[PDB]
Amino acid sequence: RECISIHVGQAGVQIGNACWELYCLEHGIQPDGQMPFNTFFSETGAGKHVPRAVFVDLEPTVIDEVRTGTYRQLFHPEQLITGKEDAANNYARGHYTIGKEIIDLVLDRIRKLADQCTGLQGFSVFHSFGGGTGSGFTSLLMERLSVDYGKKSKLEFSIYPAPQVSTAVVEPYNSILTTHTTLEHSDCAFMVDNEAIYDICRRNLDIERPTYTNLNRLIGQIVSSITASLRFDGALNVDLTEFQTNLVPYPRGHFPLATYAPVISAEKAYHEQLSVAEITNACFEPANQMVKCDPRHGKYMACCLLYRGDVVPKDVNAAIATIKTKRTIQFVDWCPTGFKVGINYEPPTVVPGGDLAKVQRAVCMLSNTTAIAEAWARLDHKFDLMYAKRAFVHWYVGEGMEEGEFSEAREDMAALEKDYEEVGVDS
Amino acid sequence: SSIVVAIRVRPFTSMEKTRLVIRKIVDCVDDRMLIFDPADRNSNATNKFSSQRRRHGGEIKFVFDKLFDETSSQARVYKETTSPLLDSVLDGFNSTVFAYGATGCGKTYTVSGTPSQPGIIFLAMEELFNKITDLKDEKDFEISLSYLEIYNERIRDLLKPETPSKRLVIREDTQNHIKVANLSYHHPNTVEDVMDLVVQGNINRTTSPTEANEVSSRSHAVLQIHIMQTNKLVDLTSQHTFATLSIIDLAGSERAAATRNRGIRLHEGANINRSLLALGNCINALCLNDGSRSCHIPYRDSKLTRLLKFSLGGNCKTVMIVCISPSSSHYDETLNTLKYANRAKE
Amino acid sequence: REIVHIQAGQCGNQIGAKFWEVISDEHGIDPTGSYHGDSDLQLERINVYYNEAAGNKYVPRAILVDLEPGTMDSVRSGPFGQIFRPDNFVFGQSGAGNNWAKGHYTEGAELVDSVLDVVRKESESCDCLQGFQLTHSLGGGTGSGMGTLLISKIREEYPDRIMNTFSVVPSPKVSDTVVEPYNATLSVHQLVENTDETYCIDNEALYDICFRTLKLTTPTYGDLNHLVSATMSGVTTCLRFPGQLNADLRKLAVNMVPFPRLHFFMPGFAPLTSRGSQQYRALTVPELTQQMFDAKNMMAACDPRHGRYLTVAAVFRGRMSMKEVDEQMLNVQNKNSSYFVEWIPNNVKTAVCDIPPRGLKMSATFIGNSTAIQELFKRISEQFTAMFRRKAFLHWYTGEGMDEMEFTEAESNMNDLVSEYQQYQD
Amino acid sequence: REIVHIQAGQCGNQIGAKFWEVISDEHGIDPTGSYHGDSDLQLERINVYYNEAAGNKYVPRAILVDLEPGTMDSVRSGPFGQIFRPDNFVFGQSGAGNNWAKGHYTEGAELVDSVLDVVRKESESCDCLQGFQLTHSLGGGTGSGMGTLLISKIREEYPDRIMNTFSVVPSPKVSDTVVEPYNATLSVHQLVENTDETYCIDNEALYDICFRTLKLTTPTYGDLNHLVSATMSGVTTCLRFPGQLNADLRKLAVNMVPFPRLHFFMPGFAPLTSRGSQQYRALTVPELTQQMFDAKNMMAACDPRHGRYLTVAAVFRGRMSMKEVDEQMLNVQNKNSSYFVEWIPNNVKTAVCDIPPRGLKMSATFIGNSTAIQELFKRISEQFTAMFRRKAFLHWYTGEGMDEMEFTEAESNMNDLVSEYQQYQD
Ligand SMILES: CC(=O)O[C@H]1C(=O)[C@@]2(C)[C@H]([C@H](OC(=O)c3ccccc3)[C@]3(O)C[C@H](OC(=O)[C@H](O)[C@@H](NC(=O)c4ccccc4)c4ccccc4)C(C)=C1C3(C)C)[C@]1(OC(C)=O)CO[C@@H]1C[C@@H]2O
Ligand SMILES: CC(=O)O[C@H]1C(=O)[C@@]2(C)[C@H]([C@H](OC(=O)c3ccccc3)[C@]3(O)C[C@H](OC(=O)[C@H](O)[C@@H](NC(=O)c4ccccc4)c4ccccc4)C(C)=C1C3(C)C)[C@]1(OC(C)=O)CO[C@@H]1C[C@@H]2O
Ligand SMILES: Nc1nc2c(ncn2[C@@H]2O[C@H](COP(=O)(O)OP(=O)(O)OP(=O)(O)O)[C@@H](O)[C@H]2O)c(=O)[nH]1
Ligand SMILES: Nc1ncnc2c1ncn2[C@@H]1O[C@H](COP(=O)(O)OP(=O)(O)NP(=O)(O)O)[C@@H](O)[C@H]1O
Ligand SMILES: Nc1nc2c(ncn2[C@@H]2O[C@H](COP(=O)(O)OP(=O)(O)O)[C@@H](O)[C@H]2O)c(=O)[nH]1
Ligand SMILES: Nc1nc2c(ncn2[C@@H]2O[C@H](COP(=O)(O)OP(=O)(O)O)[C@@H](O)[C@H]2O)c(=O)[nH]1
Ligand SMILES: [Mg+2]
Ligand SMILES: [Mg+2]
Repeated sequence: RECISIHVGQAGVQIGNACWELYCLEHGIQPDGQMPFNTFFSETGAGKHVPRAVFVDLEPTVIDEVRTGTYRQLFHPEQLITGKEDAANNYARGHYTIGKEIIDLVLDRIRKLADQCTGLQGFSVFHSFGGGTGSGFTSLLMERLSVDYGKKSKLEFSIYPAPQVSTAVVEPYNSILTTHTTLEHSDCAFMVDNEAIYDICRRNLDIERPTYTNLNRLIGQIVSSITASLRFDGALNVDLTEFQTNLVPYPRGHFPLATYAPVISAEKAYHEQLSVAEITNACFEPANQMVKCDPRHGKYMACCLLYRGDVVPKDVNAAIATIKTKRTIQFVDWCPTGFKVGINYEPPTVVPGGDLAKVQRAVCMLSNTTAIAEAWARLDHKFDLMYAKRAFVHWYVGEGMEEGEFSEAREDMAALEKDYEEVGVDS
Repeated sequence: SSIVVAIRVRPFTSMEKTRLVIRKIVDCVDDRMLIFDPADRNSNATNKFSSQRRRHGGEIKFVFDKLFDETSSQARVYKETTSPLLDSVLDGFNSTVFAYGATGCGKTYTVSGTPSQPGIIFLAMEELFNKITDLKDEKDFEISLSYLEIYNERIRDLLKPETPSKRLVIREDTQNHIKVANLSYHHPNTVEDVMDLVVQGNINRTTSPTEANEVSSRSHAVLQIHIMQTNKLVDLTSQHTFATLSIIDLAGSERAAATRNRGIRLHEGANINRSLLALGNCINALCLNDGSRSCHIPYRDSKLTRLLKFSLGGNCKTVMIVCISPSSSHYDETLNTLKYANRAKE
Repeated sequence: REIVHIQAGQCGNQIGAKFWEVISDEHGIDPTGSYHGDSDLQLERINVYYNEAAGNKYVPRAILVDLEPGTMDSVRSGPFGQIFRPDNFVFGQSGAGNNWAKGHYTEGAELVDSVLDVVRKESESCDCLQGFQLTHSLGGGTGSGMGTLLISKIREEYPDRIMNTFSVVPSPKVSDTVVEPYNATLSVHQLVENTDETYCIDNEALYDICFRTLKLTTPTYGDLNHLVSATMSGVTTCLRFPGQLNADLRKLAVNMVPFPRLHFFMPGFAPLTSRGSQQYRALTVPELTQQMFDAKNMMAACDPRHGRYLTVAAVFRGRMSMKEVDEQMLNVQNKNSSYFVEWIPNNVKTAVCDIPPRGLKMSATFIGNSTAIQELFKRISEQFTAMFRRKAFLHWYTGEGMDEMEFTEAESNMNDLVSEYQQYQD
Repeated sequence: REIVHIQAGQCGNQIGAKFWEVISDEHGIDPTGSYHGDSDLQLERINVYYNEAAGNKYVPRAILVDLEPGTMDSVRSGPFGQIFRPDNFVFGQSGAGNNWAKGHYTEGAELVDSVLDVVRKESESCDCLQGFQLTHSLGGGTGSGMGTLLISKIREEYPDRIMNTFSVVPSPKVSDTVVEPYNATLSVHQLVENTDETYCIDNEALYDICFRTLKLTTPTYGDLNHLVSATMSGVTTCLRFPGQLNADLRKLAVNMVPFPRLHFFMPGFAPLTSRGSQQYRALTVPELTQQMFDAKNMMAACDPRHGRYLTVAAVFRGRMSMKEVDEQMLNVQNKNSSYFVEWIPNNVKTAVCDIPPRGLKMSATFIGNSTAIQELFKRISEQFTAMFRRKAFLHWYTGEGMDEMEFTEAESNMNDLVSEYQQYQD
């Protein structure tokens, strides 16, 4: 029942920081690993349990922050893999010249972890699409990892190149090149828009000035509910492969949206009275989508609802019945139902120094929909435009990345878009 | 005006014949009509239902101006395409011959091959020389030969590497005259000596010592024939013009990253791909801007594009040549270079 | 990693001297080379610009090149004579005298090896060489001659490393030589071909900024160089400490050059305000971007609003909201959609570092790849042409072995540069 | 929300200086810009008129425009030189010299952008711009020239925002220029077309008030401007704190302009009494309305009782009974039914704010849209005509490129204004 986490570039690492902070909080584990859970922490005889994680950055910077900051004592030094020269927002360099120089070490460290791990369920990769050290390197690693562990589940939690705003101008390229690897090798991928989150921080948490710290904490909190939640023994312990069983209808379509519906400020925690139906209803409102997408313009393929803390199955069922009664949101016509429920007994995790106020229960939604496919069209336009001018193409050609690879990457993305169109239309 | 795209393959040998269990990816079904095989009926998956695949299930149709195959002899393939280019040179404007492919795909072999067969350079001189001696009684022939290699973005004197690259500067005139600095220029006294210099050049070319192609030229080269014929008669219009024929060669390019791609292999590999990009930029700009009204072409991307500033772009004609492999071991490379040729066509 | 800083000519040396003042102060380094800073992050990447000599003496990873002894003397006599290493002081025969051919082709060429030997010595003291930074003028003669001379030589040694330069551009109304076009044209001819990124700074533009915004009664060269040094630091400051979004010379190039050759940038710096007006500052990200995208605060003479933005880098300093920054970037591109090149989806590349410049609560620096810069090239080309048509002053270069062909070739190639920028402007 | 205050010309600047004294005092702001008030409501809407700079320094959302350096100097040398922001001090070439064409058409036109840039900077520091307030004279030349010049420019930028102005009107018996009609006529010609509301204040009327009611031995400009500033505050005071009935520039316009073009208002102020007579005051709503509807307390020279009231705004300050106020409004309209325009059912718009002017127990301000004001326009038009018939002084504007057609067109259009007010009077 154990798993391995992987972190790349800067984003994957920073997100990881939030995740491992949460896990420590959940299990009472100290910054030096001391406990005063074995699926995240390798058992240590001294009590200093150590994270099952691989950290990669071709420019140690963010890892040095970890090495010098808190939880430097938590993580094992062998896990903190760094390079010398960064990929620098170039998928091709991360994929090849630079990334390939450490990929051997990376795989060796993974192997050690996998040899230590008895009941390995799968992996959880944290990456972006912007940087090459995230995008390109992950592409390399996932291919290699897929070969070694064809029977293990590969989760990818990605930071989706936001449609409204971004920070690098060559993102479209790195994003589209990643797509044909993730779609090929991953078992389930998640796409998260920073801008959608910032918007959530503004509206729900009432934050005028939001940053990566709080943003990442929300993302990590979702992952806790997806994974760690199961490992606390609830009423309905839905397996990670059980998620796939019910969420995924085809060989493809590995793109669920992960939302969190108890997002709430400390002030609201006093006035607001939440419950099962209230929170469940909130997660189907085109506001907490965690991505620039409006479900109301597509259909629901599948929807897993994960509950934590003080919930009962009766109310959950009733809320779902109400949703199906509402009939505002559309479901795939050839999918009789699409609702699956996971239930914990353990409460929601609270971050000291956070904002997300303490609640008695929580809901996460993992939903497959045809609406999300529209987001790729926006990326297609961005790509097509820059591609038409071959802008920045020489940075990938300088690596040796075949021009035709870009056209192939697009076609694979377009295929994916087409599949979702067929799902919604056909009956 | 408009350019011509022509294509041909190496062959398959006992190395491919031994491999009984393989499906070919190249199938020329007619003249100018290439079908990319084989779709997808694989036993390594399913695919026993209405296809939801992007292209893995269909066939890719490539249409060119003159597609050839292993059946057609280079004696015809060359002349069919370049006999008019040679004549074009003498129509008041210059011309040029291109090539394309991955390393080991028949460049070096197709320009000449085993020393008993015809090829690009041999037939160029064979045909021209016959025309020279037939027309020697009408016009005076002052023809010269320019030799050139490109390696690490550096211009080398193909025949005399003893001269430093600083002594080679690529310029062009407003008359489209080829202005290259101190270079060992020679004359086409006979094809034997011409080809001997070509061999001397190929010896001097700086090669790979890595892959199975370890002769592997790994450098570009351009051989330019500068024809300055003059009149034997005196009259009011007696002003015979001049023009040239560029023979373009490329290093060859392997998959984005090879299993031992280190150091100088990365460095030159980048320089090769950058040079190929530069050609792609200029070719695509040229063709698209011929469709449009204004032609701004990025001739400064490479020294080759400076070298071809007018050979590729002026009031002239050229043929694109691409070498194709029928093996699935070159599936991506061949397919991508086919698309390249088609984009160059349009 | 480590970066080599080479200074060439009086101009470049004076700018560099101010630069090393700034970053030594930034990293807590006193005039002995000893570290007495208050942070630990000052030593986290001190290796980038300093050798750690026995006794913890931090020694500028820099090479001081000049052909006019006396300027080099003023460096040794200055506060950093105890800082710079003596074998990095490279000088000999008297200077070019605004003669590019003397600087590049002949007299300077004789002393190339004395520089390159030091380059090698510096390289082999490094754990990972990232690239080179050259500081020089574009018309001085020695700085512009030795500049492109050394650039060529260095790239031959390190073809895969980053060639960065900060070049002071001939300004319309600020002169001091009548062959400024000859030297600039001959220089840029070789600059483009052998450079990965170059920054164009006009003394005239700085003269305007240092009064219009800083209200200086007597703007001196030490103040103009100070403005330059601020932006020089910003370019690489991201490499020397933690930040929300990292950045790099390579990263910038990847996001700043869309077309190989178009790697000329305009530099700018945020909070520009006089000491009596600082009390009226809001010190907000909005405020900073108002200044960063203000044409009047650009250190190139050409006003960006006559062209378009191929791509922009906005590197911020200090604690701030990532959303706040992103919002402002969006507002800017929405505000002037006609200025930004539509071929790019997100026209602005951003980066945010956790540490503001000591004494500032929050700052930033601006790097613009605009098409407007073509106009500076045009102006210079016209001046060059006018003289060249009469072969004016040509004998000064003829006597060094320079022919006419070089000059016509250079200009032809300068026209290509302008044409390319115009190609990508509507 | 936020409102921009622009001052134009010496007159406008002196009035504005007094205005900012008043409201800074109202909101507890000292001469450093620091807040030391006793209420919390002083900071509730401080953003309306102040930027909050680092250190809590509150900076007038105002632009200081003049063409005569020296007046601007007196502002900087005054108590608010530490208050106003230095980049809001816009001045250059010497002033028009009572030449409207210099102020609007030529010399002033050259410096428009230097104002508008500041306007934009102010706009982008706002969360929600409501409108603009212009303070100027109607005959000065620069204040009247730059006035309508900037009004046109600003509306082009912000056509949907509120254009408010406080204009000092040429007074029958109080002069200082013989081209007062030329400047006024040329000004109002453009004023009407581009203004949403304008207030007409006569120095003569104030000269009368400041003696008749305030018994001042030596009424100075600082005292006349003081009277003006009181009413200026009242117009927008409702926006800056709580009240039983809110009010607004828009709200007023909606209830004060019945016919698009007729947006000229007479201003007044309640408790007007000398310091020896204040002890005899009742301080009741009745008393206040007796003063507010007293023709002698109107700050326009024209006596309202020669015309009719199209609509009246009565804005009250401090704790009071809503019924008491309503009763008095009824009594007034019943008392002088012949004065009020019968076409309107309730001729008086009221508002009541919870906070009186510091030091007063209860106050109010009066805004009247009367038809009587037409007589001021007539008088000026007649003076203009008499001169214009001889083309007197015309060469001063001819030399600036102004033709006769403008002058005849302006007067024709001035006649329309008067005619319209007469149309709506019996
Ligand atoms: C009391 C106080 O806050 O003083 C400020 C100050 O008044 C102002 C006006 C500073 C001042 O800068 C100048 O007046 C200036 C002089 C010549 C050329 C350019 C600028 C200041 O001198 C500059 C100084 O800058 C720094 O300390 C930065 O770390 C800066 N350092 C240097 O440039 C430097 C100067 C001397 C010796 C060593 C370094 C820096 C900026 C970017 C990257 C690295 C370092 C600061 C904040 C101030 C003073 C001291 C008055 C300003 O400039 C900078 C670069 O910060 C000018 O507009 C800004 C706004 C600041 O508020
Ligand atoms: C002991 C005492 O009660 O003194 C009163 C006073 O004697 C009288 C006579 C004041 C006095 O006003 C004048 O004498 C005056 C001088 C020049 C121009 C106009 C008026 C007073 O000066 C004015 C002052 O007004 C205020 O405090 C208001 O808040 C007013 N403030 C200013 O005008 C102001 C003056 C100087 C510096 C900063 C602001 C205000 C009114 C409307 C909107 C905002 C602010 C008051 C009540 C008084 C004194 C002090 C004697 C009166 O005026 C006002 C505007 O209240 C004149 O008739 C009223 C009746 C008042 O009772
Ligand atoms: N959600 C989230 N996104 C981040 C965070 N940090 C960076 N990003 C995003 O990730 C993008 C770049 O991803 P990375 O792979 O981490 O970039 P990098 O680590 O510098 O790797 P290279 O850029 O290739 O050198 C940025 O444009 C951001 O949009 C973070 O902390 N949280
Ligand atoms: N049409 C052909 N028939 C028989 N042999 C061939 C043919 N084409 C290529 N070859 C052989 O394959 C080997 C040649 O590779 P070539 O020399 O053809 O590679 P290349 O394109 O010049 N490689 P590179 O220099 O790396 O770009 C030669 O020894 C040839 O004999
Ligand atoms: N920015 C800046 N430019 C300078 C300075 N001093 C000189 N220059 C410029 O540089 C040019 C001279 O370059 P210089 O270093 O003297 O070259 P050299 O004379 O060949 O050694 C002049 O034309 C100036 O425009 C300075 O302190 N700062
Ligand atoms: N209300 C008031 N009006 C003034 C004051 N000073 C001047 N004026 C009037 O404004 C006119 C001059 O305007 P001014 O600001 O000097 O315009 P400018 O001369 O063009 O700059 C004079 O005719 C006066 O009637 C003052 O302090 N208060
Ligand atoms: Mg990185
Ligand atoms: Mg070869």
